[PDB]
Amino acid sequence: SELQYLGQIQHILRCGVRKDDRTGTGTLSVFGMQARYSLRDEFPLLTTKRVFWKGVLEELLWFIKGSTNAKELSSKGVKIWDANGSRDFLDSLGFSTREEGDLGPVYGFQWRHFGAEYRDMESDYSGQGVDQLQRVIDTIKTNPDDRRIIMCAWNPRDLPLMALPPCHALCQFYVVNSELSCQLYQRSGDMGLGVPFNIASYALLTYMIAHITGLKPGDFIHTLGDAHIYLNHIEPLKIQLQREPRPFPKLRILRKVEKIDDFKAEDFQIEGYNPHPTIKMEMAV
Amino acid sequence: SELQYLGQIQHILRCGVRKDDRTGTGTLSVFGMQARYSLRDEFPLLTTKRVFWKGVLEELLWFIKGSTNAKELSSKGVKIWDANGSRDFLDSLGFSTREEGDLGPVYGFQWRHFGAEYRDMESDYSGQGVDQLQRVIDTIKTNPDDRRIIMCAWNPRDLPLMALPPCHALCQFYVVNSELSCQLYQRSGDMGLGVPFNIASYALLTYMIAHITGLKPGDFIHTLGDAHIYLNHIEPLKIQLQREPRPFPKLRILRKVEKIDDFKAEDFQIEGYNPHPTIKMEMAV
Ligand SMILES: Nc1nc(O)c2c(Cc3ccc(C(=O)N[C@@H](CCC(=O)O)C(=O)O)cc3)c[nH]c2n1
Ligand SMILES: Nc1nc(O)c2c(Cc3ccc(C(=O)N[C@@H](CCC(=O)O)C(=O)O)cc3)c[nH]c2n1
Ligand SMILES: O=c1ccn([C@H]2C[C@H](O)[C@@H](COP(=O)(O)O)O2)c(=O)[nH]1
Ligand SMILES: O=c1ccn([C@H]2C[C@H](O)[C@@H](COP(=O)(O)O)O2)c(=O)[nH]1
Repeated sequence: SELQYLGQIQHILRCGVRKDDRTGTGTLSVFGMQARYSLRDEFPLLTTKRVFWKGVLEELLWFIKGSTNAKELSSKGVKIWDANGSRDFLDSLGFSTREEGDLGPVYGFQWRHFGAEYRDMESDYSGQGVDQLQRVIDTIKTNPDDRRIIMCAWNPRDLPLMALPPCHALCQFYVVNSELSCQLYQRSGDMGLGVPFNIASYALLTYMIAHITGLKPGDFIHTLGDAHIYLNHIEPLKIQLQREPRPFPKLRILRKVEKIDDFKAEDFQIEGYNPHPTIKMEMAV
Repeated sequence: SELQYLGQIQHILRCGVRKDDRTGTGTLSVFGMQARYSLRDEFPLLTTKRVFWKGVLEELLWFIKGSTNAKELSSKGVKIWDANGSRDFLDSLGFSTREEGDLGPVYGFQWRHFGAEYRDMESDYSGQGVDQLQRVIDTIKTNPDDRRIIMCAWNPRDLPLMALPPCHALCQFYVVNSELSCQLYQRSGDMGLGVPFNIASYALLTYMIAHITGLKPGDFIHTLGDAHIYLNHIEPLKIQLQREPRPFPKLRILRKVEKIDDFKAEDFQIEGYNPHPTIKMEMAV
């Protein structure tokens, strides 16, 4: 339920410790958290504040396509990766010869081409690397009892080439009683911005795979490493914490899709989403 | 084979007529020309001057992508369409409300969405209009004897909205004895600047389609309408006419590609290209 996220917010504000970070703003940090969100007949889209649903959907399709180019996501009206792909950010990391928008071997590259040699965002990687996403789907179809259905985005070899190392670094799938469940290990959680995106993102991915594999969505287990609240998010989150949460919406898939690459943005519809007003929170770059 | 291009240059300088034009610089003009460039075991990339092959390749991928945004091609390091997409140029055509880089319904829009109503360069046109490029490839696969395999970019209805109406306006494909040939009708030919680009551009496109349909490249027939030499190109072309042509290079495709949209710039490799020094020639805007 949504009260778990609000309970995590309240715990960090009350029991978190001051901690510096890569950005300039400090954080209130707590290490080690877990929450369980039901995917059964509902979709975990937060109601205590309006969540950018098109950003969640377009970013996930952008992941599935294997793209590491922020221009392709920004052309869909979703600018969440424009900052980490800007010219100044890439220059601050030493990527002086890299084209703007090239985030490096990140989520999209590691999901579909783990092990391939990364050249640039415009290179052809077809046939190179491990296709973790498809092997996950095939293992679910052929062996639901397998305890190794894992898609890992943390590539220690490719870390120096990434503009931002993967925050949701590893996820595992689990099948029992015709239910598909998903657990995600998030090494770093921006509780105000990224965490609501990531919870809705991997719930959507579980809905996609369950739709293809003929399973029913079960639980989404959100495991956090450094769950932190930025200082410039303390007052906005204190406002969100005073809002009464409303029932979760529902996710309807409008057509029968066979391959995860065939999913289009027009195939999904969120029903019954009545959130509180949107709360603007700045990104720490 | 290259001697045909040089013969046309020499023919325009010797028998061309003085003619004004839309730009400021005059021209030496000749109406009605034809040349045949063999694509068998060679690629017609001119040797009497170094041709910007990266510009030729990136522009075609930009055409296939259906883009009409000069900014998207310019971000690849190819500024050949930046002039006709500038703010001052669009204002001189009355396009005071157009965004910069929006060339209007041009090659990329007409190849993939012929008949759709053009909004702007960033609008989604997927599913709208006639996909001439794909219908060409499908017709070749299913009926090579068809005499209607044509991709036409000249749309009289969309002409007032174009920053520059298509110069290579119509192309036709032809299959016999498992050989794919292509003819281009170019209504207007900048013999010094655009024509060497256009010849290599449509030769590369024929290599792409033959690779997709499993055919061998045959001939490229270059038909010119208003073949003109700009005044500020007379001395540069007189220098090029003194250089001995060298054997054509070869074009190798590095992987088996199934759909023409999957082609990336890394999949192509020019081998044996030993051109004469580069000859700078200004563009007439
Ligand atoms: N410190 C930090 N925190 C993050 O959450 C991220 C992300 C992922 C992400 C997730 C959401 C947003 C975001 O700006 N969301 C907006 C939606 C509207 C918008 O895109 O402007 C919001 O809810 O206020 C931006 C980035 C990528 N990089 C991040 N760096
Ligand atoms: N008068 C006129 N002539 C043209 O050739 C065009 C074009 C297509 C085109 C083709 C090639 C170039 C061009 O600058 N080519 C250069 C490459 C190096 C460069 O970027 O200057 C060359 O081969 O010398 C520029 C524009 C678009 N608009 C044009 N208008
Ligand atoms: O999907 C994402 C992307 C980014 N972040 C946040 C977590 C951090 O606040 C910041 C990245 O900082 P590093 O931990 O890499 O220093 O981005 C997320 O929570 N989820
Ligand atoms: O692929 C191309 C694009 C442009 N041009 C040149 C021909 C003309 O010199 C100019 C277009 O001007 P108008 O013909 O519309 O005046 O561009 C070419 O030769 N090939």
